Amino acid sequence: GKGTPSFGKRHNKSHTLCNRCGRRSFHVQKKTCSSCGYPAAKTRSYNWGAKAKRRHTTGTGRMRYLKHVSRRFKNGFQTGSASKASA
Amino acid sequence: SEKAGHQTSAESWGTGRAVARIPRVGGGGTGRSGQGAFGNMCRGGRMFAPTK
Amino acid sequence: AAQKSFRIKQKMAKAKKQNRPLPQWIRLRTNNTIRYNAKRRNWRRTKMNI
Amino acid sequence: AKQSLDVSSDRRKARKAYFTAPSSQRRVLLSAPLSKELRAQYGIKALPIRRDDEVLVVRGSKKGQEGKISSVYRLKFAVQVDKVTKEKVNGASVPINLHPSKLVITKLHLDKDRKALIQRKGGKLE
Amino acid sequence: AGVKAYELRTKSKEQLASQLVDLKKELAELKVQKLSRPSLPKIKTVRKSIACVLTVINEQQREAVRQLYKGKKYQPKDLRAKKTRALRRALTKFEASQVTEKQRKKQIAFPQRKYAIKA
RNA sequence: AAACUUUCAACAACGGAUCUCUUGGUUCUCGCAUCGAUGAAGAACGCAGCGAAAUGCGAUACGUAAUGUGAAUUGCAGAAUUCCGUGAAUCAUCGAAUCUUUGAACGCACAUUGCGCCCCUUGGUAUUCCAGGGGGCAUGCCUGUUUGAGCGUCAUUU
RNA sequence: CGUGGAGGUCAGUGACGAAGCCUAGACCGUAAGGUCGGGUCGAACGGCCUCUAGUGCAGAUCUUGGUGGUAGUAGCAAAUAUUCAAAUGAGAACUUUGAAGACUGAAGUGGGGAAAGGUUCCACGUCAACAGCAGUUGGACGUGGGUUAGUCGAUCCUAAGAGAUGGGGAAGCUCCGUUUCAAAGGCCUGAUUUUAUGCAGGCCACCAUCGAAAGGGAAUCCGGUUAAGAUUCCGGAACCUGG
RNA sequence: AUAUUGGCGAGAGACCGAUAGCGAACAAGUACAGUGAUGGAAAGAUGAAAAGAACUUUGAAAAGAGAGUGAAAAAGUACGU
RNA sequence: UUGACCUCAAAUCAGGUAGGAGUACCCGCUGAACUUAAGCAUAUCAAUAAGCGGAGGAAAAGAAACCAACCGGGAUUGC
Repeated sequence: GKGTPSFGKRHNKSHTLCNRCGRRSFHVQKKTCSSCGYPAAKTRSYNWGAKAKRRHTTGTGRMRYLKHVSRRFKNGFQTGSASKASA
Repeated sequence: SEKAGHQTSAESWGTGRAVARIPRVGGGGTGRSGQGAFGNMCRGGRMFAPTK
Repeated sequence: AAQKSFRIKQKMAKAKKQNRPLPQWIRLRTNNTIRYNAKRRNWRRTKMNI
Repeated sequence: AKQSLDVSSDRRKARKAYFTAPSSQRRVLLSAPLSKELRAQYGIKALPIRRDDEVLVVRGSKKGQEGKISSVYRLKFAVQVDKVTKEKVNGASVPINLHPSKLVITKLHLDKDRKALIQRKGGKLE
Repeated sequence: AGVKAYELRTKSKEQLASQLVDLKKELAELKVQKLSRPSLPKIKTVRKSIACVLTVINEQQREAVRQLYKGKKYQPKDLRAKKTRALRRALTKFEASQVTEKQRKKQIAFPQRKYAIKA
């Protein structure tokens, strides 16, 4: 029937490199994603199981603005300025 | 823990070639030479009497 | 071949710098216990396939 | 004493301010005392170490020799010796890693860095 | 070397303009000598000077906006900041308790008189 | 009278238990309320004199500015004199800026830094095309200024 | 009875060497064991009276890692063929150069593209692992360089196909259809160069987008140079479109 | 007042002590493999100071046999035991 | 052969609003299987697991068409 190939004559990229994330999981045909939701407002990130959750949360990356959080209101809505006092 | 050993659920082979019950971890030569969790087998100890 | 695109090729253009690990100075640094990195690859015989 | 709030009575949870200690305070960790003469002249014994000051070795393996503070280490918590230098394989300078706390200071350098600061750091200067 | 930062805040927008050009030619002359010698005499002190100039100039162009637009509820969306959403919404120090003739009897007209339970 | 095999007390390979430890990680109280259109999080494309791999950062790209501390760090190189007090500092602190191509991320798309228009300024001695820099525009509700159909209903002049 | 761990005590022991391992060294006990010496090693150790229960071990096709007998073993047969000389080297049946003898006989191991792959091509240097014999060569490793376009493509357009607004279900997350009751789009001219444009006639039914690297299609070939690659640079000879 | 497994700041403790505890104390949503949703590794330890090996003999290189350094070279880039 | 009020629209302006991630706990709506079973349905598991949306910084609920037959009772939730 096959002759021999099952993964033989393979030369057509199915899931292309996802521009949204980069996990390579999107096709032009069905126009749907399998990483974090592509053309739509959806986001493939659920909470089932004891795993596969933190990779869509926070704490494991950059958080360039979340560092500005734990910073400002440590005193009391500081949005003004300051100067010298004791050298 | 409610997630100690609660993170593995696969299926291995049966009759034929010489192979015991080890959840065939995907990828040939990935270090996980037939591992998982479950009870007192796969590389992941078990804890009798769940501490209430 | 070569012909593809940029956006796809851009994401695949970074392993060129992975061809240059430790010259003659990284071997002895500040409290370094990890010498060579285990992320090297040469696809002459290696089959990464992303 | 465990009574207030900011207090760690645990062994393992008392070395957090060592490996991740602020470099602005890591130098304070590498301080140096004085002697039995400058104690009744300055009052304060614990003083910040300085590159422009000398020191004498009492322990270690070089008794009767003095050293000069040059390059200091904070990641390894040590300091090289400018004066007392050994020989490598040809005869140059061996990075003798010591510490100013285990060494007795004999001479200093009276500037305005102290005196007035001593009044701020609690004391009565000279 | 290491330049200053107070010498740039005392100059006008014209003096800093010509000074910026002088730093432009400094870049092309501090990148050539690198393929030959392994280290350049002044390679570190080149990204600290220009970075300080652009900071002062941009600051002086924003403080002038707070001059003619001062004293109005309609200032351009660039004088304030990001802040948060809670302050822009929620209750206030007046809308939380609309002082009138009826609500006055709740807290203002009838508050809480002090007392000392003893004898 | 030897070599080899099994049982083999020391030395010398391959293989690399157990015990003695640590800057960290699972069950639980109290206190605090600091995410969210002046642009979040994650990922990709990157950055230092020898920077490939983290963190941080986003053509001011392992910083700048301000405050506090008050006289460095590194394996090596380079090194000005502000070094007895208009500010060293890879740590810490950090109210005011900046942040591309993607992304709850905006003219319209993405296997494609894809594909247009309007306004302002300079040159090609041309208000119309092209190029560079800066600044914008899309849909479903609830108010409002300047403005349009429809003899459904309802009025005023010879 | 032993091991791990907590509390109390002999205010114990502890570089005059703890604990752990080996010991064809000894004593006591019916059986579970402990102490001493030597060697190795150089940092906190042990007993009794209690408490705690994830402490002891030949097998559940038990889990993971490592090591033998077999064994200096089987195998090393698809595709006719090796040998001599020279250079280099400690070292050569096999890499380089030259010669002789041959295989494949454009339906081949040729010479040009697409897909996959993005530094595996070119230059220099090196031989510790891998490259199941050998191998100074190499698709192993380290240090560099090359990426130049109005024109052959792609982008633009269309069929198949995917997919909005204006409607029509559902609690939410959405699907199908592609014009199935339109108030969808705003231009030529007249009154207006210097008004960035307000009121009336006379017209046009097209009126989200994406969608082929073998098809569709106004435009450039040849020759030479370099360590590598052009129709791109240099030199010579021409044409078309828009403003 | 009452609730409070994720974020921030002390003791979170009569736990375990690297085949154990969560998947992760290290590069840790790691490496490798796959068209996708996933499963998910193996390896903790030098010394006060790398002084990480002067010089000489044999050898093409990597080594061994001396010597020097160190409390011990019975710690020699295969790391305390 | 001539001007107003109401309803129904159309922009790029001053001044506003909308589309989500994480998500312990809690709330509204919709909706399964396996275990046990003196056989099977009913029932238990279960106003559940998983998934989605909105609001809050605790949420839901709660200052009475409520709870009693007594000595009349004096808001909600939780141990």
